[PDB]
Amino acid sequence: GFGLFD
Amino acid sequence: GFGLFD
Amino acid sequence: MREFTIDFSTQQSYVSSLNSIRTEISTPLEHISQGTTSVSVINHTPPGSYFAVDIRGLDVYARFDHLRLIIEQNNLAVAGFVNTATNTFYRFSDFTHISVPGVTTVSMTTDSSYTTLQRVAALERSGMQISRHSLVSSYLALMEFSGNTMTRDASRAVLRFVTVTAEALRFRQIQREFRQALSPVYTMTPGDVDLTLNWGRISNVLPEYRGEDGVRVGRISFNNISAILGTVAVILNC
Amino acid sequence: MREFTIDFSTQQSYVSSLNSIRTEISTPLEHISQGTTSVSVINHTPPGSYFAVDIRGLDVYRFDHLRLIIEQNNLAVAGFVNTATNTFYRFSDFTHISVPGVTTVSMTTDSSYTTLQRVAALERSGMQISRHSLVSSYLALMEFSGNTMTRDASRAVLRFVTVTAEALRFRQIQREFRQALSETAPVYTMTPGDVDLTLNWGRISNVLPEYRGEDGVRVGRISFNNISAILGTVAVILNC
Ligand SMILES: [Cl-]
Ligand SMILES: [Cl-]
Ligand SMILES: [Cl-]
Repeated sequence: GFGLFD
Repeated sequence: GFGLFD
Repeated sequence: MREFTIDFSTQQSYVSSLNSIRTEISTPLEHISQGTTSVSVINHTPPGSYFAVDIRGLDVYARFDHLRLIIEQNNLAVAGFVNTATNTFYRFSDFTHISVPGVTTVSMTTDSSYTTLQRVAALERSGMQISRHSLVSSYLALMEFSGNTMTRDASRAVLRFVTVTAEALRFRQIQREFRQALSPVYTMTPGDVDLTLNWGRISNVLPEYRGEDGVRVGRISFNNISAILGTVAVILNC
Repeated sequence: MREFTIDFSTQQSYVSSLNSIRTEISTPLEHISQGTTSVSVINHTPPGSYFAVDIRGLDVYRFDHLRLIIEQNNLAVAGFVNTATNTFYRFSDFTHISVPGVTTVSMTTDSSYTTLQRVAALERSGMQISRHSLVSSYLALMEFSGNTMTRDASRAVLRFVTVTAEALRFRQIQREFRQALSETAPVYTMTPGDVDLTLNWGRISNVLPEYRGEDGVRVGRISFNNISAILGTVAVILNC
């Protein structure tokens, strides 16, 4: 699970 | 009185 | 020594490699966080502490798995690179305090600064292109390297690997702009270059950030916390 | 608030001005010292702390209305005060510097060398500084108004930051510049080596507290062969 800024 | 590197 | 892998197989494995490293070597700032994304401060270790970064996933298949970067933790500086096939640590002249056991250490006449590397590489970072293929080309140059004096192609290789490892660890902006290349060319912008040259000043200002107004460091302006989190991932511990 | 004078009347008054500031805001490193000369580390103050520097002695044989506001933790010039109009002109990257009892003009311009050299149309490498150009810089700053730096104001800032904050940090710059204060008024030309020092102060500050014993240290292209080379070059470092 990544973040929206990645 | 100053230092020798000044 | 502590050991991390950066896996270039896919965009996903690359981003998850960097996130895993960040979670282990840095601690989130409470006041600069949204969701699972934060700006983090490098954990303070004893002087001269370093970790190894093993490079994996550069192409298909066993292949291209003999490159290891040695990174000083407190400043994320690349101290040099290890050819694990020949067991040789090529160490920059400004890192003679980095001692790696069990390897042959070659003390190089060249320092690690961008000014030195760009001069020897005949390549300016602003406008430099980085693709998967140029990382494979860089890997091949570093594996073929020997001696104690940096060459043009070894200097180009260090410039590209430093960008996509240490500078990407520091700057989420660089990670996000480069990772498409692992799926296109990444072209380092003047803006990217300006970030890397102001990492210390940025690191000095962000821990004082409260609430959510702007932040200005020289020419670098952050209008909001989203602008900060979109740009900076890891800062120096002062 | 602390208050210091930097007196440009003579080489002697200028050097003693810089040494009094260093003794008050910093503490000598134990391992980088020889005689009374040392590399010193800036003493920790609360974030946002600043001190004032009053400029004097520009004319040996007047010009006493310029004050610089210096953030203490990083020796950065946050702006300049016209004491005649009681107005503080503050760079856009120093909105956390709050000075009571002055009118604060928040400027659109930041303090970086890239910005200042653009507006000034002047490169620091090869920049000349003489006594007459510090008097000229004083007058540009006393004439300044509004919230956007001009060419003349930016040249003045580049010159005053060099001979105050950068000379405070770097004994090399103090020593090379003080000649310009003598009775024939020679010109100080800033060298590429001077500029490189100022661009590497942070990194230099990070390595020197670890220096032990004798012999060399290298930070990028900056190479010190021995403690005398260090002392001849660096006077004050960040506290990290
Ligand atoms: Cl592999
Ligand atoms: Cl910086
Ligand atoms: Cl050395």
